[PDB]
Order: sequence, then structure tokens, then C-alpha cells
Amino acid sequence: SYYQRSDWTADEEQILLGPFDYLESLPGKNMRSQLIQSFNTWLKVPTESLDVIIKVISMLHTASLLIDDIQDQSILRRGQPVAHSIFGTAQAMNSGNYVYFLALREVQKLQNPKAISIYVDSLIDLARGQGMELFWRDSLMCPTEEQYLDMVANKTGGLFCLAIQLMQAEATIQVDFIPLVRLLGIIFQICDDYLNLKSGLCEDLTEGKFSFPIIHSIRSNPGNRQLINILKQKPREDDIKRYALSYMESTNSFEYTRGVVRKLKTEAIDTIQGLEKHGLEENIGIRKILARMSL
Amino acid sequence: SYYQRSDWTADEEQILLGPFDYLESLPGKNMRSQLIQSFNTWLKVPTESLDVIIKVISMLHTASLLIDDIQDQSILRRGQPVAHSIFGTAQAMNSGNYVYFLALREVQKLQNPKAISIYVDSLIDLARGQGMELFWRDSLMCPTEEQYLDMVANKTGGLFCLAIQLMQAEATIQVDFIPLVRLLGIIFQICDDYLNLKSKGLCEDLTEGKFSFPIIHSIRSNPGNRQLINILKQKPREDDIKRYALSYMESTNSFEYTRGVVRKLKTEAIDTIQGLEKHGLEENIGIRKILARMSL
Amino acid sequence: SYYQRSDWTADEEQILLGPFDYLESLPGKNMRSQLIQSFNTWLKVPTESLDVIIKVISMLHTASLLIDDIQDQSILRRGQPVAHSIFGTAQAMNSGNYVYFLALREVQKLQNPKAISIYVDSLIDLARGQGMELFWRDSLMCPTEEQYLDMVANKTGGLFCLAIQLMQAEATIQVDFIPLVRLLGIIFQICDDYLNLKSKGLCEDLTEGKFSFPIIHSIRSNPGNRQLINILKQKPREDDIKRYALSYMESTNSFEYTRGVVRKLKTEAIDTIQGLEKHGLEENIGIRKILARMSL
Amino acid sequence: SYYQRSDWTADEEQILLGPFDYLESLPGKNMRSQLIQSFNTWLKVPTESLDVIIKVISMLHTASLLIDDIQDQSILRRGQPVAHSIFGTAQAMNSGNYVYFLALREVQKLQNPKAISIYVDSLIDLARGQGMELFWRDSLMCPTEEQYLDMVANKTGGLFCLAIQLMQAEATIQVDFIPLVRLLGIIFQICDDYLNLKSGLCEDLTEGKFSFPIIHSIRSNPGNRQLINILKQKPREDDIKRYALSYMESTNSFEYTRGVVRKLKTEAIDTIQGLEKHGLEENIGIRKILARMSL
Amino acid sequence: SYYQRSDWTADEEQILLGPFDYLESLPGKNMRSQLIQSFNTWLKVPTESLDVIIKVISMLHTASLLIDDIQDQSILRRGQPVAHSIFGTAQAMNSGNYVYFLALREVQKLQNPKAISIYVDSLIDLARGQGMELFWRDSLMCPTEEQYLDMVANKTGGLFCLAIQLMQAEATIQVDFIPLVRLLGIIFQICDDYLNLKSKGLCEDLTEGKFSFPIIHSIRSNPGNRQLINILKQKPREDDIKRYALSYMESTNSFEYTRGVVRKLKTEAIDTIQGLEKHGLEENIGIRKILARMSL
Amino acid sequence: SYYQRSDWTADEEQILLGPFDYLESLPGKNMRSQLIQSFNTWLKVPTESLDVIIKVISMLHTASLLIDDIQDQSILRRGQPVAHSIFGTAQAMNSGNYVYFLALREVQKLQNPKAISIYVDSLIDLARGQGMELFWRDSLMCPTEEQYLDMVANKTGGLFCLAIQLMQAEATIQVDFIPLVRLLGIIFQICDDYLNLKSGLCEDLTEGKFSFPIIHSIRSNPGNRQLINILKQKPREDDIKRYALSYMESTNSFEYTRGVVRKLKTEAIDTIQGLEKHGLEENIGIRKILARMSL
Repeated sequence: SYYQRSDWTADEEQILLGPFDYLESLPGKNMRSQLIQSFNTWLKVPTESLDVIIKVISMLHTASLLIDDIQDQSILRRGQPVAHSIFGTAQAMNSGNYVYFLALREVQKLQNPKAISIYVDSLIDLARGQGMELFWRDSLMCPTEEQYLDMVANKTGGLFCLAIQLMQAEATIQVDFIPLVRLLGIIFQICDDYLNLKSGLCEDLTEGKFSFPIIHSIRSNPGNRQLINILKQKPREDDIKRYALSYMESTNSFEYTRGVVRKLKTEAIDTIQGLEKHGLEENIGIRKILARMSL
Repeated sequence: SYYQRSDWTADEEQILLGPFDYLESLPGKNMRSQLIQSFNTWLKVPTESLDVIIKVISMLHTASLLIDDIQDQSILRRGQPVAHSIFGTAQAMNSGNYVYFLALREVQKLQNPKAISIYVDSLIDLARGQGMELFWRDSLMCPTEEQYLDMVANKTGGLFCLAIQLMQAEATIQVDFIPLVRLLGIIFQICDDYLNLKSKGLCEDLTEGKFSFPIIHSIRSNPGNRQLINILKQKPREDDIKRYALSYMESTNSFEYTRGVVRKLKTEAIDTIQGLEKHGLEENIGIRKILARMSL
Repeated sequence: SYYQRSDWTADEEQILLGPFDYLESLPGKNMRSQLIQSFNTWLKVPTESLDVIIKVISMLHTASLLIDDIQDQSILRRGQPVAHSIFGTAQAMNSGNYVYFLALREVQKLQNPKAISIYVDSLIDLARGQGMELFWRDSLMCPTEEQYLDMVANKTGGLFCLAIQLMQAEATIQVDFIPLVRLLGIIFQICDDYLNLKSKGLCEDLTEGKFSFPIIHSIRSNPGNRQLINILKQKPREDDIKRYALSYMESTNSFEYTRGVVRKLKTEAIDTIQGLEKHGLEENIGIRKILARMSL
Repeated sequence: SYYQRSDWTADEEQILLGPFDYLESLPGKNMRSQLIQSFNTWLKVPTESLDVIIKVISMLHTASLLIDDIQDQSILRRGQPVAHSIFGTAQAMNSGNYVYFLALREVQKLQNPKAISIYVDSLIDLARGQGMELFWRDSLMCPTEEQYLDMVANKTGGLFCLAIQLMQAEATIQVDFIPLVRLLGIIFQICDDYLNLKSGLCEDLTEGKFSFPIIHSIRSNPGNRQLINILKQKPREDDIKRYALSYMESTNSFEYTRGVVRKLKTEAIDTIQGLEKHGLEENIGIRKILARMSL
Repeated sequence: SYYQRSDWTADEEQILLGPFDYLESLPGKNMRSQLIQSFNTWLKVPTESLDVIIKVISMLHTASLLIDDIQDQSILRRGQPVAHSIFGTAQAMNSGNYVYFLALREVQKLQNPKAISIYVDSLIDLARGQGMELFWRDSLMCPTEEQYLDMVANKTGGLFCLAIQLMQAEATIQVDFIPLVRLLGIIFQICDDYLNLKSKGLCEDLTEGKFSFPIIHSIRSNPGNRQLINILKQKPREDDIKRYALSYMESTNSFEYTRGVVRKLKTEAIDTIQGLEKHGLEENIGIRKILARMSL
Repeated sequence: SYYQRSDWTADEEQILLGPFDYLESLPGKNMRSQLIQSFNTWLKVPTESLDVIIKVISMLHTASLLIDDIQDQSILRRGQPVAHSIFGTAQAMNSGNYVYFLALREVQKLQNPKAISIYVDSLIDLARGQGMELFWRDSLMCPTEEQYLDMVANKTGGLFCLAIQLMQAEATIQVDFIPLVRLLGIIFQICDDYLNLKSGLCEDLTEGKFSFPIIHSIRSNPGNRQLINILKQKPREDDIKRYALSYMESTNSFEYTRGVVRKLKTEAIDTIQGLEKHGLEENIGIRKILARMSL
């Protein structure tokens, strides 16, 4: 026989996961973990299954960073260089995709008939959300805030929502948590959009993104077209970036955003309160996580 | 309430599938679904499950074109621009990853529990294949040709096998067709390597820096001449550099060496087919014509 | 004194007009001065003032080519390189702005006080035209075709009208020719849009990202397909992308739609001409041949 | 009728003037205004006409910045981003040209038979001056200082000279001021050339300009060709820029320049004195403006 | 000891001469060694020393191609890619400088003490030549044509003379051939200038910005037109710009002027040859055929 | 006669040497000079010949910088801009080559039958060393440390070795010094490789060089391929550069290097001691030069 099929080896696996291993060694904020833990105060998933869910969500989150950073044309990730800047675009892209499949083999280990539908519908919402955001970026067409919120619902829903639904599906109780979780994802994103601009310097302007405050500033005076024109230019320069910061303060767009985040956080606390009144323990950890996204 | 979640709309699906629909409408050889039918002479999968397997395999293949064209940095696909030169690399990449997911939602329609293990395990091979090839590319390390075929079995076999393993999961017959069908994916790829240089642009595997089959043979046949491998490093677009490499590769008798190997492999494919038939199987004309349309 | 001011010299004028002289010497259709004579059959402007109007219109037109070729980022002009690819974009732009001023010094020779209001008010239209077109380009916003013609009247009419309004200021006849002459500048532009794609490079309006007439029709005829408008975004130089768009634009029956519109417009131009003649005007052969050399 | 011609609208006008409005909102030095005002101590143009002259000169000056910055390939303008870096080259270029025409419609409002000839000959000198400067830049051919001074006479004459001549032509008195004004423009430019190099860092070297001190340094030792070669390179880098600063001090080119500016300022004060002796008030404001361009 | 020094190996020489071997194997006119033999009819250098002179001259010439192709930024050499587009500019440059040194080690085999003064003094001319040409290029300063020939004598004569001066150092005859042989290197270069434009790419001296002979004549024949010299500034690759310059250079009757000058120079070469022969020298057919193969 | 051959002129010579004159005016470390002087404590070359040797080695060293900086694609040289960044690549390249020939005319002045063979074999080793280093850089193939040391032996041998051999060949005594000198060159290079990374910021990573510590770090864990991938990217950015610094400390590669340099310096001091015991003066200056390359 001319062809003899060899076995996969630790060394080859080390190559394929090089960019994934790279990203997992940078220190980051434990966000996904704390949210899982604070919901487990209520769902009490068994330790063996909760570990599986926690591994799947860790893999999925990192592979998503490998691909987002490429699609968003990013420069830094958790303070260190973005992974395609070390390994090149192709290998980073392929490491992310390999990991999507590996996580599917992991979620098979729950042995739950409904698991794979939950995983599919979550990843469809993810891609759907990132899809609409790229469409607006690529066409210079500023969405409305309702439109943005629906998009981020799928984007920063997809993966929060996947974790909580895998948890719900492995737990005895039947309380529907995902409306709460979607609100928490939307808050988290609007807080991220703000911090990206007030804390590289304003990297969302480099990437051309119609983020939540950028939308308010563009719509609040459509006679002026300076900010939207800047987004088209995708500037690397700190003078243009600084100039747009200044224009966005002058439209009161950061006050507007702090304002919205207050309204949403109230809605979340009511939803949490209305849930404990129906026979769930008081959750401290979730109130704490909700203070952690604060401006 | 402040937030009111909306229903995904047909206009929005149109945007998400912009790149996918565009690639789908360019005409192609469609040699994947001819192979599938050729095998359905033996496994006799009912029509309503075959449509699903065809639909799933076609989706995955268009998806991996969207993505691999970005990865390999191609210029043309089926004589026309790569999707990302029209839609940009980000929307094209997301549309790819989108379709990978709709493919998984679709394979669930078989309602066969072996189906998910088969789908997952074949895509893992596809990535291992693509992964080792990019690795050899980016390190400027020429692999051996056993290493090359190992990689190619995973990569171009990965989704030939997906199609047949799914078919075997809907058939009751207890015969392993997979070794046959991998041998065929190798032949298909080695042909594609040869045809890339002697017949998607002038020699786009040179522009890509891909260590393809004849390039491998020509590099290793004389390692004291590093003209060929240094040309891969420069990823040339110039027709002058490409034509010189092609001429170097001729004087190494590499194109002959390739023609030679695919002939030994086609014989091995025929034997393998005749063995299957001598174990109570119909004589298969269509599979033999598939193997012959795979030639030069 | 330390500073002693010098006299501008013929060698220095040669440098300032380097780009202008270069463009002037490439042969052109010269359809502007044929239109001017065609109208002088009715208005009978004396020879010595007509030479000035011709000189002024020719200058302004070459000036706006120097400048608009930079703006639109063209590659060829009259089959030859754009002036700025030879002299650089700064000297070419200044030579343009220089000539705009010598044109104003020249229109003062008519010694007609209406002349300055006419000159200023037509250049303001030219800029409004060019301004709205660049705006639609740079925002990736497809205008409607009423919006398109409004823009085109200002832009390609702006300097047809300059030529005739100046002529009417030296004639005593009390007949408004301007509506006729704007209708003609529209036809001339819609022809130019069509000829840019079906006949200055292969489809340079695609490379420029210009929302031209048939491109507009093809984009709006099916807004669930964003292939065309995304191709404008990429400003392609590749012949492969340009040829695909051209092929997309065919299947929308846009080239037919254009041929159609210019036919309705040529009829409207003929009627308008015959009306003017039925009010005590000589029958004009030359204007009708101008309208026919404007066709496909 | 197939075609119906619409009217121009506030919105469309807002688009066309976007880059012009942008530049007018950045704070700058009130130079042109103060010079007009200090000459009005002598010419006493009527308020209604002086406002017209002041508007025309403001428009003309800003549109000239829109186009110079493009032609000079500039990065910053009054500390903020250059306008074609926000709006793109074409729209900025076209905004400048539209404004040249609008200002011509404005100078029509003086209703003066001689106004338009003054405006034409001023703008011809402007373009003539910038024309010769680009020619030297583009051909790597260092002019002589006499040649430079004639060029800047037209360049920074054209627009100073336009304002004072429009003023003279609207005033009762007949004293010829433009020889004084040309000297004041030359001083202003030589002072600008110095400050560009001693106060982005040395942007005249990025743009390849043969400025007044750069000329002295290149000619003072033509055996060395380092500085002229640097101009050909058009460097964005601060090491090359720093190196040329150092070479220019070693040829005593900044001392030479301070020297010239002293000689010229004397000539200006004598011209001002010789003018008051013939029956004009003592002008404080012009002596003050002349102290404002000091090194 | 910690450090143990190794012996240079044949595999390592192969890498160092990678670019040199590559250039050597492309076929060339080999007009240098035909000139050498033509002169050996008079000087009768023994075979074993002539082989060394040939070997040394061939090495230096290939070395200076490796290096000057980087300097001038060429695209093709002998119809094929420049070595640095394959090996990179650093290895190609080092291989050049390497061979310069092996050439010096080789000229030591003559064991002639005049040989080192001749070798050093001719390479110093080569650099002075290349140096003044780059200088005129990079300052955009057109030289005069006396300045041009002064430069060319150093540059293209520098290594014609090396070959003959070495030959005269092994012959006993007391006749100065060098003035003849420099005149011939000038003719060879002026031909090469003309053939670069009228016959290594379309007009690669335009793309390089080289002030070659006809370009010089055309620039200076009318200094109030700066189209030609501004085109040199842009170093155009576009065929459209190159073709326009070529057309400008025609209307200056520069190609005629060149044909003219090489005819006066060929006459001067013939006279010079006949004078040498009238001082007791064999009639030389081969040198006259060399001079005729140098023509258009 | 149509052609009249002119003479070379001071002015033309000034042009050709412009980039060479430029480099000689920047202040640098007197390394080559001090090593020559400290060996002359032993060889006592006559003043007239030692000056010739000292001129040849100065020329050769500077012309080598003109060409290395081009081949290594360098940005700074002795703190000031690299010479091809001022004069362009071609003129810098040609200035270096002209100077190689001029130095050959200089070494003719020793009038020594053996001089020119010494010069040839030294410059062959030079090119041979730089040749192998470019080969590894260009092929992403990490050498072994033995292989690196042989390469640097020829590279930083060639020119140290040329000076000492020209000296030996002009001196009465017959003690063979070049084994000592080769060790001193290897030390000097390993010290340079270290300082390039711990003192532009890490320019050896920009240039893709397999320097001594970079080799140890790549080989010490071939499972990880981050550092070698970075070399392929040739980064100008300080985040990637910083990230690789951090990875190299974590493999103890700088400790390893200090370690080696200690071992070699001992070997050198023994060689120096073993030489004085055979009837040579005690050399202070060479012990001092050996303390000057210290980490």
C-alpha cells in the first residue's frame, strides 16, 4: 500500500494550538467565570457538568478573540500584542476555528439531548450579531440605538446566553434566567464601549466601529459630519483621535451613556429582586458583578 | 421595559449570506456531489436523507472556500474575484463562520446520533490539515512527501469522508468504504497541485508560498539549490518570476514524477474498488468514470 | 533699500503653465466650441467678443480637468497620462487655480458689467455640482436619479451655461436659451457615463467610486444585492473585478435603461429647439448635428 | 418635462462648507485682522465697506489654508488635524475652491469699479508665488535669497496686499501703503520660517521646503550636501529632523536669520516714521504688530 | 578549549555563491571576452595567463551586475529576474562583495607585481563612474554630455581597461592600446543607452531615472519644457508614461542625434586602429567585426 | 579628437565620499584603536607603518558600516541617522565600495609582499561570516551555538584579525597572536548581542537576527514557537519587542549569556597569562579593554 495514515501527535497539536495557548497565557478579567459562579448560587449544577460547561465557555471565548481581533483589525489584546501579530493571520484564524470544533467535542461530554441545539442557536446569534455590526461599519451607515441594542443582544448574548442555558439545561430548577442575562450582556457592552473611549487610545475609532456613544454623537447633530467622516478614515493618529473625543463631549454623548447605563442597571436590580421574591436565595455575587461594570 | 428584542428578518439573512450566495452562484465542477451519487449506488441512502447530506456538504465546502481564500490570500476563485475582494475580509470571514453553524443545524435533521460525532471529527481533521500546511508555509520548512500526504488526507479527505461516513450512518451495510474514499481525495489533491502549475491565475500556488506536491519534489531533489524555496519566500505576483520557477521545476523532472505517482495511486484505487465488488457489491460504472475524469 | 521687487518673466510663466500647456496640446473632441458656434447662428455675437468667450471657456475647462483629475484620481486623460502623474499633484493643482484667475482677468476684456455676475454664478454651480458628487462618493450613499440630474445640471451644465449666458450678454435678442442648453449638458453627461463603461482606462468610473447614471439604476433596481455598491467601495484597479461589475450591470438591464432615457431626452431637446425656431429664429442645422453626434 | 431644476438648500450648503466651517472653528492668531485694524487708523474705511473687506479676506485666507495644506502635504493645522485628514482630499480641495468663488460674490458688494481688478491681480500674485516655491521643491534646486524674497513678496503679499488695496480703494486719502505692506509680509514669512524650526517638529523639512534659513545653510557650504539630501527624503522621523537642526546651527543660519529680520524691521520703522512726518497720525498698533513678530 | 574553529565547506560556498551562480547561468552576449581575444591577436598573451584574466574579468562583471542591479533597482537581467528578487537584496549584495574579493585572490595568480596597481586603479574608476551617475540621478541635475562621457569612460571603460592593461602587463610589446579601448567602451555604452529605449523591460532607464545619452540631449535641447526631466523624477513603471516620454524624445530628434554621434565615434575608432597597424602590427579582422556588431 | 578625458577633482571626490565623511563625523567608541594600541605594547610596529595599518582599518571599518546598515535594514547608527537614510541606498552602497578599493591602495603603501594576501583572506572571512548570517535570517533556520560561533569568528574576526596580522607582518617578533584575537572578537560580539537587547529598543528583533541569546531561547523550548515567529515578522513596534524581551528572560537566556561570557573571559586571561610567561611584558591595556566588555 502506497499510503499509510499516521496518528496525531502531541507536537502537531502544540503547533495548531500555539495562538490559542498564547492568548490563554495573558492575564485578563475573570468576567465569564464570575457570572457563571454567581448564577450557580441559583442553579447548582453538579460539579462534573459545571466543569464541562466552564471549559466549553473558556475555549469558545478565546477562539472568538482570535477571530474578532483579525476581523476588527486590532493591535493590542489584554495589553500584550494581538495573536495574529505574532503568528500571522492564517494560523491565528485557523487556531480559532479548530478550537470551535474542539469545544463541540467537549459539549458532547455532557451527554444531553438538548445540549447541541443550545450550542448551535447561541453561535448563530453570535455570528448574526457580529454580522450586522460589520455591515454597518463597511457601509458607513449609522444604525439607530434600537438597532444597535438588538445587535449587541445577539453578540454579547450568544456567549453569556450559552453559558446560562447550558447551566439551566443541566439543573433541576426551571426558572428562566436568560432575559436577565441578556440585559447583563447589553450593560456589559455599553460599558465596554464607554471605557474604550475614556480610560490603545480610542481603538474603536481606529476600527471604524459604530459604538453606542459614537451613535448618539453622530445622530445628535446630523448637520455636522466630522465624526462619521473620521470613522471612514480609520485613523491610527492620536490627534484625530483626540479631536473626536472632544467633539463627542460637546454633544453630551458620554453623559447620555452614563445615563442609559443607570436606567438599565435599575431594570436589572428589579429583575433580580422580582426573582428572589419568588423563592430564590438572595444573590450577593450578582449584585457585586453589577457594581463591577460601573462608570 | 427599555429593551424590546426583535425577530431576525429576511433582509438581514440576505446581508449575512451576501458572500456565501455570491460564491454559490459562480459555476463549478461540482465533483463533490458526483462522488456522493457514485457511492449511493452501493449504500442506497433514501432520497430525503441524501438531500440533507448533499446540502450539508455543499454548505461546508463553500464556507471553507470563503475562509481558506482569505487564509491562502487568493486572487481568483472559479475565474472570478474572491468574495473578500468584493465584501471585505471581515464580512466574508463571518459569512463563512456563519454557514459552518447553519451546516451543523442542518445535519441535525438526519436525527441520527452518530451524525454529530462524524461531523465534529471530520472538521477536526480539516483544521489539522489546514493547520499543518500553514505551519510549513510560514516557517519556510519543506515537509517530506509522506508528511505531505498525511496532511492532505486530513485536509482534502476530511470532507470527502464526512460525506461518505454520514451516508454509511444512514445505510445498514457493514462495509468500510472510507479507506477507498481517502485514497480518492489524495489523488484529487495531487492532481489539483499539478494542474495549478501546468494549465485561479498563473501558478497561484507559487504566489501563495504553498509547499505543493511537485514543488516539494523539486525542492528536495537537489537541496544545494535554494532558488525554488527562496521564490516561495517572496510570494511573487510577477509573471517573470513564476515562469522561471516553472522552468526550474521542469528540469528537475518533477512534473513527470507527479504524473508517475498519480498513476500508481489510480491503480491502487482500482484494485480497492474491485475488492469491494468481490464481496457482494454491484459493479460501479460511475465511480470509475469519476476516477478517470481525475487525470492528466 | 534691501528688497528690490522684480518683474515676472516669460520663463516663469512657462513654469506656472507647465501642466496647463501640457493638457492643452493633447488633442480633444472640442465639443464645447462646436456648441458655441452652433448657438452663434442665433445670437450673432461679433467675432472679437466671441474669441474672448471661446478663450475663457477653453481655459476654465482645461483648468477644471487639471483639478478634477486630481479630485477623481484619474489615470488617463485623452489617452495620455494625467498632468499630475508628470508634474506632481501640487504644481498641477496650482496651475489649475492659476488659470481660473487668468480666466477672470480675461472675461474682464468684454467690458460688460453683467459678465462678472455670470462668471461667478456659473462657477458657484460647478462647485456645488462637484461638491454633491464627492459627497455621495465618500459617504457610500447612492443618490436618486432626480438628485443625480440636479447635481449634473450644476456640474456639466455650469460651464455650458457660462458660455451661452456670456453670449446672451453680448447679444440684444431677448430669448432665453439657457433651459435648452442645460438639457443638452445633461444628455452629454449621461452619454459620458454610459460610454465610460461600454467602449481613460477600462471602466474608470468603477475605479473612481463615482455613482454614475447606470451604476445608480443598477444599485437601486435590487437593493438586496450589495455587490455593486461594495465594489465601488474598493475602488478596484483590477480588470477582473471591473469586468464582473460590468456583467452584473448588464443583467439589471441598466444599459438599456440608459439608452432609453437619453432617447426621451433627445426628443425633448428637439421639441425645445423647434419651439425657439417658431418664434422668429433661423433654422439651425448645426445644433441638430451636435445633438446627433451625442448618441449611441 | 422630464427635468425639473431644484433650488439650493441650507443642508447642501452645509455639506459643501463642512471643511471650511471646520477650519474656522479652530482658534488661531488674529494676524490678518490686527493688520487691517492698524491700517484703518490711517485709511478710515466706512464701517459697512470695512466689514465686507474683512469678510472677503477671512474667506480667502481660510480657503487658502484648505488648499495649501493639501499641496504642502501637512499633518497639523493650528494644533488640530488638517482638514483633508478628516474629510478627504477631494472635498477639502473643492471646499476651498467654492469659497474662492463665494468671496468673489462678496467683493461684488463693495460695488467698486476697480475692486475686481485688485482682487484678480492679488490672486495672480498669490498663485505665482506658490507656483515658484513648488517648482523649486519639486526640482531640488535651491534658489538664491533674492529669488526667495521675490517669491514670498507675491505669496505673503497677495493676501496682505489685497486687504490694504481694497482698503485704499475704499478710502478718501491717496497715500500709497503697499510698499510698507510688502515689507511687513516678507518679515512675517521669514519669522514664520524661523519659528517652524525653533519652537510638528520642523515640519518644513518633512514638506521639502526651501525656507529662508534652509537656503542659507545649503549655500553657505555647497561641498556638504547633507541638508539638501534630507529635503529630498521628506522625513517624518525625529532623528533625521533633529540631525538637520544641528547642522543648521553649525552653519550659523539661525543667527544669520535673526540678523536679517533686524535689518528689515528697521527699514519698516523708518518707512512708518517717514509716513507720519508727511501728516499721518502716530500709529501705535502697527508698532505693536511689528513687535509681535519677534525672535 | 570552548571554541573549536571549523573548516569552510563546499555546502557553505554554495550558499555564498547562490546569487552569483544564478546570474552566471543565464546566457549573455559575452561581448567582453570577444573583445579580449580580438586584442590577443596583437599582444599574444600565453594561454595559461589569458585564462586567469578572462576568469577575473568575468567574475568582476557578474559581481557588479549583482550590485548595480540593486543600485539601479532593475527588474530584469538577461530577460530573467534580477538575483535579488529571488535571494533578497542582502544575500545578493554580499555575494557580489564576496566575488570582488575572490577576483582579487585570483588576479594574484598572475604573480605579476604591476597587476595589483592595475586592478585597484581600474575599480577606483568604476566607482567614480557609478558615483557620479548616482549623484546626477539623485539630485535631478542633468549633466552635460562632456560630463556624461567623462563619467562613462570611468564606468564602462573601467573594466574594459582592466582587461587590456592586465594583458599589456603580460606582453612585452611597448604600445599603448588603452586610448583605443576606452573609445570602444564609450561606443558600447552609448549604443546601450539607445537600445534601452528603441528595441530588461520597456525603457527601464526611464523607470530608473538614469540621465542617459539621448535623454540628456532631449532635456537640454529645450530647457523651457520640463516634461522629460519631471518624468525621470517619478521613476515611472507605467507603460503609458514611458511611451509618452519616448514620443517626446522623438520630436527632439534625439535618437537621430545619437545615431549621428556613434557614427563619428566609430570612424574615430577605425582611424585609431589603422594607426596602430601602421606601426608594425598585424591586420586585425576580429576587432573590426566587434566594432560592427556594435551598431544600429 | 571627439573625446578628451578629464582629471578627477576635489569636488567630485567630495561627492563620492559624502556618506563616508558623514559616518566618520559621528562620535563612536574607539574600540578598534584601543585594541591595536594594546597589542602594540607587544609588537612595536614602527610609527610610519602603524599609521598606515591604522588608516586602512579605519576606512575598512566605516565602509563596512555603510554596507551592513543597508543589508541589516538599520535605522540608527551611533545615535544619529543611518547614512542611507540621508543619501539614499545607492550612493551609500557605492561610497562603501569605493572605500574598500581606496583602502587597498593604502595597504599597498606598506610595500610588503605578504600584505595583500593577508588583506584578501581577511575580507573573504568577513564576507563569509556575514553570508552565513544572512542565510539563516533569510531562511528562518535557527543555527546551533557552535555554528553561530564559527560565523562570528569570521565576521568579528576578519577585521580584528586583519589589524593584528598586518601588525604581526610588520613586526620583528614571531609570536602568533591571532588565536587570542579571535577569542576577543567572539567575546565582543556576544557582548554586543546582549547589550542590543538590555540597554533602538531591541533592534536585532526588528532585523530578524539570530543573535546569541535569541538562539538559546529558541532552542531551550522548541515546543513554543513564539520568539521565532516574531523574528519572521520583523516588528517595528515596541509591544511585540517588549513581549519577546519578557519571553527571553523566562527561558533564562540572559543568565546563560552572562554565564558564557564569564567562561570565555577566563579563557582569554589564561591565554594572556600563558603568553607573558614566555617572555612578553605584562599588558595592562589589554586587561582594561577586556573589562570594558562587561555585563
